[PDB]
Amino acid sequence: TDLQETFSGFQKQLQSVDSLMKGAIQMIHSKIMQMLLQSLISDAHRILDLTWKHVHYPIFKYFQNWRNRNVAPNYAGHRQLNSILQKIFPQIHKLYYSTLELIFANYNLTALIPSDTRSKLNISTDASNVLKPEDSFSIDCVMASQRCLLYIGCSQRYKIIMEHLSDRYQQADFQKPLRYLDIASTIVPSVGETFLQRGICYTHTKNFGNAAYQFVRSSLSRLPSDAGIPNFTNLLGDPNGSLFKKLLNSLDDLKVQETIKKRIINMEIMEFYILPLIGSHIFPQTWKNNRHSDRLKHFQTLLFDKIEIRYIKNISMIFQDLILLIGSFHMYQMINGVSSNIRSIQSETKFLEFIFKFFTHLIDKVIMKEFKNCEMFQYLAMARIMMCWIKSHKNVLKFAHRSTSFCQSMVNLTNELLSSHRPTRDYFYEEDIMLKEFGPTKFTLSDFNDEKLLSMDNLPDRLVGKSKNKLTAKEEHSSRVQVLVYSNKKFLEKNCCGFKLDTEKKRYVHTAVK
Amino acid sequence: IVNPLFQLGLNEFDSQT
Repeated sequence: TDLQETFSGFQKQLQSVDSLMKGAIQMIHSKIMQMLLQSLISDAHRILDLTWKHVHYPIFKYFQNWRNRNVAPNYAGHRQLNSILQKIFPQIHKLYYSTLELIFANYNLTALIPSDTRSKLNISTDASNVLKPEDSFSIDCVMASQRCLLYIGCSQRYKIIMEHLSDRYQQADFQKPLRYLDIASTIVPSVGETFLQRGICYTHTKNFGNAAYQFVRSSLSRLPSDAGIPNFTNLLGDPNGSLFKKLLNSLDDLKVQETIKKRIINMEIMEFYILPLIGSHIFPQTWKNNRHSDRLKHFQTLLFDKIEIRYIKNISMIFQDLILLIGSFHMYQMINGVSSNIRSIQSETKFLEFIFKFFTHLIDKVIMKEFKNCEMFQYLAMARIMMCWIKSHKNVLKFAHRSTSFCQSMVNLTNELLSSHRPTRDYFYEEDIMLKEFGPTKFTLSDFNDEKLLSMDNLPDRLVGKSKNKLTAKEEHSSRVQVLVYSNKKFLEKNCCGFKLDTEKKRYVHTAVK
Repeated sequence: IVNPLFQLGLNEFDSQT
């Protein structure tokens, strides 16, 4: 309350504001650093949020508005405002990184945070200094750290944009803010805002599929961003959204490039062509009224063809497409509401049908051709993710149980696996780590019984794939095989499509009573 | 009431709950 009044005052002070501009910032930074000291020797992460909102964001916004005076050129404009920016930015960066260094200097976070985190932050190295994973204060410390990493990320993104001459950005231009954001996501994956800011980076490089995916992750994490759905909608649902208009331009560029079959083109088709398909289900009106509207069947056929023919070098993007799509079904429900009409039930059903069409295509043309592949985790990881999703939602389970194509596909896969009770393990796999706090799979992939992990040592490292007991790629593949056979058998137990275990063959066959 | 950190501690294919 009284704290809120103080930061509003910082904002108003800076709005009124060569040298005295830096002076004002220094004074405000000095007070904030002092609040943070009093907080750390529940206020901490709140102090940092009010800092971003009332002090830093309004500054960065002004540089944006001004930069956009340049592009609509102003050479004398670019370097001049880039000069005053470089007077201010090191202070902003210091406010957040000081807090990190402060935090890591007082307390041991190894009970809550991966051990190599200090290393990654170039932070150098008592019994009571070790924070227990359940105290309120321990949570406040980690959240404070996450905020520092988050706002360093945003600041870095803003700088890169100003430091750029054109609105053309190569892939690795945002490498530095992406690293900070990656670390922020790692230590508290529940926070949607980290994914949101990552997606904003990808909008600059025009990786709109990566952007959509990050926007979906930001809307569906256990603590989602409020800007998650607005940005998703700006990209896929708003005829007048700047992101949407850009998407259409990208689809233009791809249209004229479809004849080329360089990997880079196959990859971009898989990143982009799923977008209009998802768009048309969630935002049907928007995707009936544009220049690409009559190309919807084309997008799907080419997407599916690229997946069948070109999955080997592009499997990582196919994996992303799967999660985006699963997430998009819940985007659909949040955006279009609880189904009520006969028509709204059928629209929702049509989307689910398309989703399972994608599943069976993945299973039939990709995973079935790669279930022995011990080198790439993605093949069997995709099967785990489908099953974990399906077991998480009654409506989805019922659709899946009654889907003949999907049940047939799982029978074929399960039978191949059988030809190769509940499994356990000592650490998280790649796909586990990626989907931590993802809502549609209920925040953790629950096909394994990770019950005992909590009683094991080095738990934070275990939950980011690091342990003394790391298995070979082969062993990890074997572990996925077991959990898939187990989940698939549980799923098939009550399927409604006539599939049953032939107890002589010990394989699944199709049956009927007559 | 709500802990933002990842907690490993808390259906398996039954249509009936």
